[PDB]
Amino acid sequence: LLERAAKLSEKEGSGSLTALPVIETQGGDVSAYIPTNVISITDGQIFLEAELFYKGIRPAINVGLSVSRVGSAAQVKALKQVAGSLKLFLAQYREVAAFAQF
Amino acid sequence: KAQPTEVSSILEERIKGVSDEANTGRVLAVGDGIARVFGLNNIQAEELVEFSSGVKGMALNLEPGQVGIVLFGSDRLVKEGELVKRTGNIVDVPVGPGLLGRVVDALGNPIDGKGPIDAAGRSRAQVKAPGILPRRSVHEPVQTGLKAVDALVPIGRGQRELIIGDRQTGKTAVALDTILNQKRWNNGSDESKKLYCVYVAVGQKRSTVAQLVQTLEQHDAMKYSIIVAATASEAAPLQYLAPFTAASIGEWFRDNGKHALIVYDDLSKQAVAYRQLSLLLRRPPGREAYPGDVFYLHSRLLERAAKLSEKEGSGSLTALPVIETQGGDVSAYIPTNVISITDGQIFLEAELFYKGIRPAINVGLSVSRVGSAAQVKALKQVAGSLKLFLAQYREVAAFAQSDLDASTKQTLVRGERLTQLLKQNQYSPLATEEQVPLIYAGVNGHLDGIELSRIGEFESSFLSYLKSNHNELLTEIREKGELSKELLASLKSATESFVAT
Amino acid sequence: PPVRLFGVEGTYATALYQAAAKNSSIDAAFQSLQKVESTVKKNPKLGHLLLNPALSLKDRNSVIDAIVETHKNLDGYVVNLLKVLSENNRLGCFEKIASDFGVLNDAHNGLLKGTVTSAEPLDPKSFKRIEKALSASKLVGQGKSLKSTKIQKLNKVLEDS
Amino acid sequence: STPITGKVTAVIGAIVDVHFEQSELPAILNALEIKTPQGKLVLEVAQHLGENTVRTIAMDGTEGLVRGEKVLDTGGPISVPVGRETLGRIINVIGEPIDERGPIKSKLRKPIHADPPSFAEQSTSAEILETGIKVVDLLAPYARGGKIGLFGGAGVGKTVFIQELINNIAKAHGGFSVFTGVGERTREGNDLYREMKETGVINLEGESKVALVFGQMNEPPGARARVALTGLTIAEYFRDEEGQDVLLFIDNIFRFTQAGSEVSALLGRIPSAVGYQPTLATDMGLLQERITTTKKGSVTSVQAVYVPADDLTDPAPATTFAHLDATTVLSRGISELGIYPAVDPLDSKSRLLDAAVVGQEHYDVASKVQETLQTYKSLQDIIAILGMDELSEQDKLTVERARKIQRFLSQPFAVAEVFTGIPGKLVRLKDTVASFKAVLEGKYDNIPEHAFYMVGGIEDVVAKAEKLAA
Amino acid sequence: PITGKVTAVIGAIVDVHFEQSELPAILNALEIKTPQGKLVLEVAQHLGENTVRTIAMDGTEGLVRGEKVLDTGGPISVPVGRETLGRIINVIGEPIDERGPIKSKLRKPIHADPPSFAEQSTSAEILETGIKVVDLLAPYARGGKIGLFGGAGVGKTVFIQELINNIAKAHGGFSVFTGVGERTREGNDLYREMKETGVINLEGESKVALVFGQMNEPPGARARVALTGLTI
Ligand SMILES: Nc1ncnc2c1ncn2[C@@H]1O[C@H](COP(=O)(O)OP(=O)(O)NP(=O)(O)O)[C@@H](O)[C@H]1O
Ligand SMILES: Nc1ncnc2c1ncn2[C@@H]1O[C@H](COP(=O)(O)OP(=O)(O)NP(=O)(O)O)[C@@H](O)[C@H]1O
Ligand SMILES: [Mg+2]
Ligand SMILES: [Mg+2]
Repeated sequence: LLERAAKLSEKEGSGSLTALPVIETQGGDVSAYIPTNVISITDGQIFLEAELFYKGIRPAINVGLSVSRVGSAAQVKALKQVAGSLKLFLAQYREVAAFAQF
Repeated sequence: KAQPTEVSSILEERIKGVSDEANTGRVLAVGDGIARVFGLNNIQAEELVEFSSGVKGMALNLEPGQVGIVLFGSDRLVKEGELVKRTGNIVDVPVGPGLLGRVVDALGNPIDGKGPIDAAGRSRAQVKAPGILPRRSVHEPVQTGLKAVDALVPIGRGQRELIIGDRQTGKTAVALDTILNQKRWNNGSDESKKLYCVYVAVGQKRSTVAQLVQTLEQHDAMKYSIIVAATASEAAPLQYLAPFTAASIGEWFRDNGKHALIVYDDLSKQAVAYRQLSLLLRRPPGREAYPGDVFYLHSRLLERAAKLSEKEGSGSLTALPVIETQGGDVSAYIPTNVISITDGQIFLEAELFYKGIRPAINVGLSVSRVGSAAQVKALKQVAGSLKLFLAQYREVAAFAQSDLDASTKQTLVRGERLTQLLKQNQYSPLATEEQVPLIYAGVNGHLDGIELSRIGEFESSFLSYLKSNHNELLTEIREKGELSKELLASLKSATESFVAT
Repeated sequence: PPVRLFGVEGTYATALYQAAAKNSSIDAAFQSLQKVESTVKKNPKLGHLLLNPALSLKDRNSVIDAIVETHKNLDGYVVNLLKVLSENNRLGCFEKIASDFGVLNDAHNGLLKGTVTSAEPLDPKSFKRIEKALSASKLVGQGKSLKSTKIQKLNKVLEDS
Repeated sequence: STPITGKVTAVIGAIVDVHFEQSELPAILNALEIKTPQGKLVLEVAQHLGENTVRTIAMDGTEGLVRGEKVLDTGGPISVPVGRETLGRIINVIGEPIDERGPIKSKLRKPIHADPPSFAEQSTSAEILETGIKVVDLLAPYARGGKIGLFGGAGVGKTVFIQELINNIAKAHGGFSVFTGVGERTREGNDLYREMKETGVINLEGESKVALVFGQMNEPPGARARVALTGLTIAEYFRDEEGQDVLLFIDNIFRFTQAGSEVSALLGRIPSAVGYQPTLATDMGLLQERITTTKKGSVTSVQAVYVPADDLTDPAPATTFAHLDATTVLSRGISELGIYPAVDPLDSKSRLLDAAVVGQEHYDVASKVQETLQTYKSLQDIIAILGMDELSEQDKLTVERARKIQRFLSQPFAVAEVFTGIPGKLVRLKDTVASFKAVLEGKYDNIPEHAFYMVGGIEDVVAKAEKLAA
Repeated sequence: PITGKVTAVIGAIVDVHFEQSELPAILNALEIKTPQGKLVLEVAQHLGENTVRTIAMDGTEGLVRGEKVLDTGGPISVPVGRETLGRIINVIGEPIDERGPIKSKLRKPIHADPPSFAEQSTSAEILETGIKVVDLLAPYARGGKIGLFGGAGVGKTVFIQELINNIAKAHGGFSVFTGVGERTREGNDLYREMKETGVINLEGESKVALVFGQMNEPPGARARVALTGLTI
């Protein structure tokens, strides 16, 4: 199914089909059968988390774990320009915030 | 409700006549290494059989209408309706010293381009273990050359010490150094003191085996070793059989007043093989899909290892089964069984390994139930303290991070040096008379002065000096095997002299 | 023969058809198979004694041989049918073996299937196209009590629109 | 013409049973063909069920199949074209072209199932193949003629890594190369074919240095389960008959095992543990053992290994380890630090790291780097709990050096420019060892951590140090 | 003498056929004669059509289909009484110490009925062991069951021998040591150590009968040995 999403070449009309499958886990376990299957089928994931939610991050996206494997290729140039390094930085941020618990 | 055997094709034969053939069997079906066969009515359980195409197989399930034969080769060779011939033969193997220095497959075939094996005879792959009566207590050392093992986890002849750890920790290295260390005696004259090596390779990359060969020949160890090879790509039965096959090769030496030692690399993969056969034969599965008798599989194997009593020629067979943990899981189904069969374990850990402690022996976890009784009395003389010191060093270890009292300071001073002393580059196993000095200078505190990085060059220079200037004490240790009250002052004096210098 | 007829349970009658198709021995097998079923179902005697999981190998063979010597048409290859099912424990499904014998004779020397109402004529000429057309006209006029397919189709089309 | 005919008797998903006349069955591993409205449908005989019936596996989709349909025996295993005629072409599992450039005009075809070389045909060599990648060449160096697996859970950088390899190795390589796409992303394959053209490695109007064999996840288990052997055979042919150097790229070899998994039960086998087929060990063995340097010629293979659920002790990868000369373990923990490639410096191993092969100095540097990081790992308890404050001075320095070292192990790949916007840097093996040696003896203790991150050789550490201090 | 035929061999599971209502009950000992001596088979099920399914007490290599099988007309039975003291016996009641047959006056089925609710002890009671620690802190039930914990290096066998001695000396009752899943090495040790300690007395009298059932023996054997000994 998921392979049926693709971005055709000029010869073929340049039409795209883009897929956002959804998958529901239990108890945050992503290592259960199906999620694992699809996780490795797709070009990246957005992990949403309940803990994040209740402390006020909404969308409760988990930057730490969310990726787009296409990456910047599909970002708008302007957004790209000012988002230089944000995602890595936001990681470093969780880093220092974990050390803050000391 | 329904059954096999007589079905459509096989069912339209007895209606016209109840005779046809006066005999052999006919393949009903074949796939996945298994072939179901009609007839062969006189066949024995575990009889080897042969197919029209020439591939062999063995009969494991004897069922009302059909026999269940496991294949030794690609089942592309087998077709429905094919003729099958009894060989009236329980799997056996050629045994005897014409095998030394040879590389065979699990049926005794030569795989090294060196012509036919000269067999002193043949032994069945399956044989009763020596009973309660024809055994003596283990009492002669297997000297491995490895300081850590010989000193702290002493192996006896006839014993079953298990080598265990995760992948890539060093398991084979431990075994291989035992094998490489036998030149000391195997090149000599005295029979009761030699030890013949048997390396059972299970489901290994052939290129690995090839290289393990190319490694013993590089140390002139081949001449007294036997490799039974059941490589990654061979039929499961062969991988199932190889260790018993090789077991019977060892017993030849055991039964004939000599001594072998046998390395099973590895039992994990043998169990995996047995599994394949069973499931395919649709024998009922338990924990992790192993058959009930997977224990019985390994018990049979390892109970065959022993020290036989004087009446039996006092020969012996020692066992080094290899077991591969997964993320360190000793509760894992197979490791459980095997651990509870063996007389102890040599335990490896990648943690210790990346620290640089090689052999990467966890001392706290390694035991040899035989122990004391199997140690060069001399090594056991200067090391009853060694397990003591390294025990207390494991307990004050986390104190390695500013304000420690001189007692627990000292404990950290021995420990680091001692641990350092038991590092040992590969392939260089040490002679006993070469171990006991180093373990002496260690335990009795002649290294506390020396810095921890110099303990490297210490060993090299000490031993070569002891060789030139004290070859006589070394000779007494090597010959007497014990330490005089005089010899203790001899070594002490020679040490204090080298440590001062 | 190309009739399939299952492949494990249906192969009982097909196995003996091969040996009975020599020297003209298919005609006598039809009337002999019907006598075995009739003297066991509506007899209450040898049914309860043979359907149990007792007796023995020799006891099952002797009972079949004694019945067959006094019954109509059992002296040729009929005795061998009962022996095979006695040793292999297959005497409980005697109705299945007799039913699958009759279907062979009616498929290679006649038509089968159905049409509408009751049964069709089941002619033994040659091709099914020239048989069905000449029999449909003669069976529609003679009889045909008619006690609906066209009415049901029309009603469904009007409710979907 | 002496053709053998059968009829389809069942279809259950990817399993198609066929029935033939009296004792005249095609043998196991034979190919069968069904002529369908669009093209043909290849089958592969799997068992002899008996009563003149065989169980097959379908090299395609089984919808549209009618019971009682004629089947044709090709008389032998699936065939692929072999030799130089496969250079510059894209091939599907059944040795048919998919590049629409016309038919692959080779003189020989070859069965995709073949026997693995005898014990006595083996060739052991401790030769070293310089990758350009700092962590490999320092710590777990890849062996020419060797086998080389890349372990990694999903999206830790396997495919990118393997492409960085192709970017480097596959130019400097004098001989030929096969790439096998086993159950990956049709689009990844797309990129490769367009990269090959632009790297020059392929040339549709001239000479090409690589063959392309594809069987992506858009395809049914039977197909995904054999296309490895399709590729592997093409390699074999250059090894044994062109008597020469090959590079065999498989991405991703775990899907050979998985595909095996997906039909196992339909062939009527009881599941083994973690619901893997009973034949995992021997099936992997039966393939891997063909991928091998022998006396007639040399293969060198790079196989990406999917590690399911990031679990290394999963029966599938756990089995693969035994098959490889060098193991590169990618780690999520590493990659999450922004450290690319995601290589685990401790868990990565290669047999060639032995003084006898690389010299003592190399081996000593490589060991010390490892001790360093192992210590730094061991101390991360005391750093969390009692800060960096509560440390021995040697320790404080070991940590300082370990952190500097962690970074110097990352490196901008050329392939991954879309991700770093940083130009691809390639490092020479001698430059690797020298710089780590230097780092290790403290001849760089003053330079800030960031100066080692995502740069090439020690030149670049100095260059960045100053450029930033400016 | 009841006789059958082997119809199926699958590891330690053998299947035997019979003649009308001669089928042995479940838990019966069936013997096949081997070149060595005798293979014993215990009956697990009547599968129907005069067939029984058995579990072997030894290996089954070399069994051919259609082989003679004798019914013992009972369960597996052991020698009992004084004649078993200082003897080594296995699961199927055979001497394995190479000192002749045990010449017992009876033999008794290894499967038996627990003493009915009638024959019950109404009061719990301490068994004196003579060991201070035990009697003072962890006193033993008379007719009770004591879980003994600890591996090696703790003098387990010495302590066991002490109780065998002390139960014999102080009370006046014998002991039966059963080795279930024995490591054979330790069977050779025990047996020697016992002689060395003279709880076994080849010349005079023993205080203990030894019933071993080691690891190498197949699953049926290892299940029954406990009963083998218990019966004694
Ligand atoms: N050298 C690198 N530099 C920067 N980012 C990288 C690098 N390697 C991998 N990544 C990131 O990780 C993502 C996944 O890379 P990829 O090689 O497709 O992972 P993968 O493990 O092969 N996925 P899969 O084949 O399903 O296991 C990419 O989209 C990149 O963002
Ligand atoms: N004492 C040692 N000193 C230095 N290197 C060693 C030592 N022991 C083992 N090695 C090396 O460490 C690696 C692991 O050793 P090895 O004998 O392969 O363990 P193993 O359990 O057999 N690994 P494997 O069985 O292949 O999963 C090998 O590549 C050796 O070169
Ligand atoms: Mg190994
Ligand atoms: Mg990828």
